[PDB]
Amino acid sequence: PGVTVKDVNQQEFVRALAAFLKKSGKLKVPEWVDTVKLAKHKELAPYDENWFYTRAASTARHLYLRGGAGVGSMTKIYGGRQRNGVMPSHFSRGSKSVARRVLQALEGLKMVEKDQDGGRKLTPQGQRDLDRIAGQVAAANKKH
Amino acid sequence: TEQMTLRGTLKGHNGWVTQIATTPQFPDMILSASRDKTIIMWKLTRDETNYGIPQRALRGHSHFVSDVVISSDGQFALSGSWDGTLRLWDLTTGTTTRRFVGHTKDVLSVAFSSDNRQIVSGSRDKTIKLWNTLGVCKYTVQDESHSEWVSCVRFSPNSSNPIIVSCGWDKLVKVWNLANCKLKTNHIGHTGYLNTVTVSPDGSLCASGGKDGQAMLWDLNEGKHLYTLDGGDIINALCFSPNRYWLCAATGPSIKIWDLEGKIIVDELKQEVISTSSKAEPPQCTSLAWSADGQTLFAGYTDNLVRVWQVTIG
Amino acid sequence: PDIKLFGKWSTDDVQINDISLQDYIAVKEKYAKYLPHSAGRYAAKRFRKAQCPIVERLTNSMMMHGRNNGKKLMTVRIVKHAFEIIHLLTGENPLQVLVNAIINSGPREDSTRIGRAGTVRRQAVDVSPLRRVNQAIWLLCTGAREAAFRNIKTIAECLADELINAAKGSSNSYAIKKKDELERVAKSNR
Amino acid sequence: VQISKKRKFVADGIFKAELNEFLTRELAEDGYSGVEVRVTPTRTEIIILATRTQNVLGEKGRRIRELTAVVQKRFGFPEGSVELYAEKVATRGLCAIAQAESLRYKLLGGLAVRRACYGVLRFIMESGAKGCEVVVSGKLRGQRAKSMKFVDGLMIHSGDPVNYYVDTAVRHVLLRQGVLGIKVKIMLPWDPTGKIGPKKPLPDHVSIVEPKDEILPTTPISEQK
Amino acid sequence: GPLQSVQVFGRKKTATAVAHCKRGNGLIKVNGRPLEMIEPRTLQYKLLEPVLLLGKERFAGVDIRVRVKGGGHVAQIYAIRQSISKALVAYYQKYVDEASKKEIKDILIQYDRTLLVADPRRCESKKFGGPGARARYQKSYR
Amino acid sequence: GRVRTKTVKKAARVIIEKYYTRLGNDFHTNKRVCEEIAIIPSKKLRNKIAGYVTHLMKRIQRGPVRGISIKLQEEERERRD
Amino acid sequence: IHRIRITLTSRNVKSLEKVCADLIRGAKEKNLKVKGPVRMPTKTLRITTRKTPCGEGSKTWDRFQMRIHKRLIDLHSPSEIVKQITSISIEPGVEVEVTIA
RNA sequence: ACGAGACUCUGGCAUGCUAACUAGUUACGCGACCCCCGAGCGGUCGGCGUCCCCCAACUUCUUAGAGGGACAAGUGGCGUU
RNA sequence: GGGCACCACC
Ligand SMILES: [Mg+2]
Ligand SMILES: [Mg+2]
Ligand SMILES: [Mg+2]
Ligand SMILES: [Mg+2]
Ligand SMILES: [Mg+2]
Ligand SMILES: [Mg+2]
Ligand SMILES: [Mg+2]
Ligand SMILES: [Mg+2]
Ligand SMILES: [Mg+2]
Repeated sequence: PGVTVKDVNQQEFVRALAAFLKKSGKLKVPEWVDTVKLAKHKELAPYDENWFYTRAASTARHLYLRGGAGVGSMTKIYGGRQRNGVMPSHFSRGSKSVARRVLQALEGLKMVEKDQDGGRKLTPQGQRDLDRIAGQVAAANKKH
Repeated sequence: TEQMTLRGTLKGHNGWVTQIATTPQFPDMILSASRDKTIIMWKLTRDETNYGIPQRALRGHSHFVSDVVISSDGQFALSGSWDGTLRLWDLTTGTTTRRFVGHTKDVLSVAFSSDNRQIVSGSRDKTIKLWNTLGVCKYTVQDESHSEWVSCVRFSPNSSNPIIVSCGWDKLVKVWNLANCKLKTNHIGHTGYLNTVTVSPDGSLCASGGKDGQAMLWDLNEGKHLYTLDGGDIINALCFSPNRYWLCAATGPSIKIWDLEGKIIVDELKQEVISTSSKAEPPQCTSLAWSADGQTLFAGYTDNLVRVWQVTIG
Repeated sequence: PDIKLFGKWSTDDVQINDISLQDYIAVKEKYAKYLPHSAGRYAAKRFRKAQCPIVERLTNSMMMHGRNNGKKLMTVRIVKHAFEIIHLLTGENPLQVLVNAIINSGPREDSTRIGRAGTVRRQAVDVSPLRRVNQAIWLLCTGAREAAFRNIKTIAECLADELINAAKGSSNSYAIKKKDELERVAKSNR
Repeated sequence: VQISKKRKFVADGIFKAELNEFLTRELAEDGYSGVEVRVTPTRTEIIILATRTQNVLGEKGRRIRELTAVVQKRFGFPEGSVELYAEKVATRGLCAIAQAESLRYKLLGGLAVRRACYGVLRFIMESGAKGCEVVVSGKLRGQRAKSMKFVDGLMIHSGDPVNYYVDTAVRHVLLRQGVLGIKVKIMLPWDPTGKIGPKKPLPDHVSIVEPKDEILPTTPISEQK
Repeated sequence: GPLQSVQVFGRKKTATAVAHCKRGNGLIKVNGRPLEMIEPRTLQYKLLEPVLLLGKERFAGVDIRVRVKGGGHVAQIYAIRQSISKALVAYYQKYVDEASKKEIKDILIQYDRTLLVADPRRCESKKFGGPGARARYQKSYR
Repeated sequence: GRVRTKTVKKAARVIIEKYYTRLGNDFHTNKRVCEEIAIIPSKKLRNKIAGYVTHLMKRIQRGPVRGISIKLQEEERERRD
Repeated sequence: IHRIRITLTSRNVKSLEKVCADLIRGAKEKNLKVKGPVRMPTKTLRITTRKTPCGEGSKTWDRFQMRIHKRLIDLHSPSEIVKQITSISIEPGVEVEVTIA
């Protein structure tokens, strides 16, 4: 009876993992987090000031599900639609300097490591942490 | 003085029932081939609601299934189809154990030997092929077997020299000698194409029929024409009673029983009550088989049904 | 087992009081489904849409205008919320409310036009039951749509109010007014 | 390096098209019919189909020895990989290109349009074709242009069988007062072999065989042999 | 304990879902995730319909794992339903009697025929002169 | 519409005239005989011809047809008349 | 003994399949081990153009299409036998490439 | 007789055939993680072997060849039947 | 006076 990541709801898992990363306090946060927007198709900066932890949690979860993703892959993952005035909308990618710093910060926690083929993947410690978080989420969901 | 009464009906098919096979080893099971590309194994309950229910469906044929025959021990089954291939199935698991390839047209008839070591098959390719169990065509016959399609091929279950009898759409009944595979006898008496040929359990008499509607009885060991019995429109199936010395012919709307000693009709089997449906043609009787017990006839019809007739003695 | 719409609204207690419309409203046992979403081919043949469940017909007719074409998940959610609101407001089965609203909203006598492009003259005719159901659904959806526009009020609340008023027979609803005016003009064109 | 398969096939097609155009312009006078390129890793062979090979060969083979030179100069592949051959067409009456050239040169010599067109039509029909059509368009008589049409036999227009049952040729001839246009269509006969016609029949032609004589049976006879 | 299993597929416009059904205890998963975690959850009942119609008793002896690919979200859900139903029917046909298969097939077909028979509809090609297959560009006079 | 062009009707009538003995009321046996005797370069055309042959055979069994006449039918009508 | 791959590229399928069958039969007559022929996905080149040489009339378009078919055959054998069987294989319209991996 | 139809390409069906490390599935080994209250013939894995000395089978899913399949054929009405 | 067509209407 062991809970894995795929068993629980993904949004609640992301919330719980972001809370765990914030409470840990060992994550490295850039200085410009409060003055930048996450992509060129965004109009405003993110509403949540603790958005870096949420993005790090999402990146860790994605590396859990599909390993070997680089900066370009993460940039494509978080890209979205761009509306440009009186012209038709088009797909647009995210900011590379945010994805790169999220990956570097996760590597600083010994949760993400360089992949032999290329890109980054999860360490056994990161997988253990994610499975523990999934178990906590499942227990909280069942108890209430 | 026996009356044949309809006992029940088996409904599992979606197409014309084409052949019915029985076996002495297992009286409680029947095997029926049909035009829905499926061979149904029927388990007989003899209950109130249903005389029998389907047990397993053998489905590996892409086209219609024409003929089906069980082995001596009732453990394997053989089948020919319109896709040009023969299939050998294990009845225990219902899985195809062997496939016979080599015919370029529809395989109309297939027959097992008396020892289950030789297999014969006639095709619309005007070709008769002889195979072994492993699936290798040991001998094909292009020696002027027939100028037209080969309808039925059967073995002779007699202690004497093994014989294979075939009927053609060229109005001919040919008799070939086994283990040498040479033409031994020709029979030219019919006016029209032939459908079925059968052999008596003694191995002495054979019956042939077709569109002309006359069942002609020939002598196998001597090689002469013996008798001719008039019947209905088209003779689809001919069978011999294993223990009663009878000849049962399957005509379109009805089934006729002849006593070979008296040449007198014993019974005619047909039923339809609805007056509105009289305009439409009654379903034809395609296939015919005797249970080894000798008391039940199984008749397969165009109506996608299998009807059982029970003998009542008086 | 028992099949309840959205898992909580049963169909056994619902009954249709109009003999004419019994054959064209599909709410009963063999038409009981869990969701108003089946991806069926009901437009392939004539009269086949009488076999489509009436909740799914409302859902199909709620995907207007062109800015809402094809968005059927949002429409299913809207119908679900509207049924919840109807149950809270009235206290009865929202399927019965929908059936009553459709029965009351369908015009019974119409007027057919013979018009030279400017001037038009008309003659009173009867309406088949299928057209009654179609026009009732169209009127209800149009009323809810016009109520929700440029107003701080959810589309589900407006749909619930329209359905409740139509089932009650009140003239506060768009469909009742439209039916009354159509029947008045038909009466005057006899 | 190497190029992709798409580019390779398009390049082969373009080379064949340019070779055909050059050979047409060079050998129109000799009844040039077609060109067939067979590519072998040893040498690339080119077969020239024309009505008469004597003019293509020239005296002592000079002219053909010239052509295989310029081709090598044009497309640039190395010497010794080029070899041209001349083969006469099996039946010249069933080729629309050769008939169009023949009509063009008859008109160029000053013959009457009607006489030459009827002669070409008669030759095509005598060769064994199902049918033929010849259209000549231009300033045949006067300042106003018109079109003359000569048809004979059968002819199909629509469908897929037009692709392999009809042979078409369009040509231009420059006369003193301007250009005339020539169109020739020939409908090939059905041939079980692929020599002078399509192998497959027309889709809607059904040939029902005559049944053979059968002896009426009278008495059951058993024959043993 | 013989190794008895069946793999059956189901299709929607471009979506294909293949279900592997073997002897087991009652596990049913899609891409490794439970049935209740598949999105969108608006159409969750469409995914639970075969289980609700047949009950957990008939699924209590098999493990089913589905792999989905292609199409959109709704098409993938409708493919998963059909794959589950057809896989259960094919398993009952081979490793149980024909009567149970007949009962299950009748129950499934009465509720919805698309649980066992695929929908042939596919997108129609665009023709030049208009935005799509049927629509044409706006014509003008004078 | 499902009207048959004169090609199918002519081919079916000629087949019934020449091979009345070999035909019957079964579409599949008829379509197997047609490819045996006739040369149809299309599968759809052969199916159409066989499907009209079956309809014509049923009509003949019901009674005389305005068009083709079978030698056996003529000889039988001689005995009838 | 080499692992040798034969790649066949053609524009029509009848000639390509005839050549593939000839190669398979020839190789198997020498009691050799053959894998394939494995058929790659067909390639479809498309060119859509306007019919009119000018810009007048209804806007009508021609859709020209070219299809390329590709086959693979694997053989465990020495070079000499492969060339023996390949020499016959020369066919008009089929490009045959022999490589040693 | 031409045109229309027929014809060619295309989209739907095949657990039947042919055969694939430039497509996969399943199974079996190795490994990572979770549950020591059920630790297991347990769950997740787009993590690594299984063709190339020897270390698995098979085409359901993917590709593309050969064939099948539908004809207003079956039933009931309406039609000059 | 009839027949047809969402480049006609309903
Ligand atoms: Mg995105
Ligand atoms: Mg904008
Ligand atoms: Mg509002
Ligand atoms: Mg034509
Ligand atoms: Mg046409
Ligand atoms: Mg589209
Ligand atoms: Mg569109
Ligand atoms: Mg396959
Ligand atoms: Mg309008």
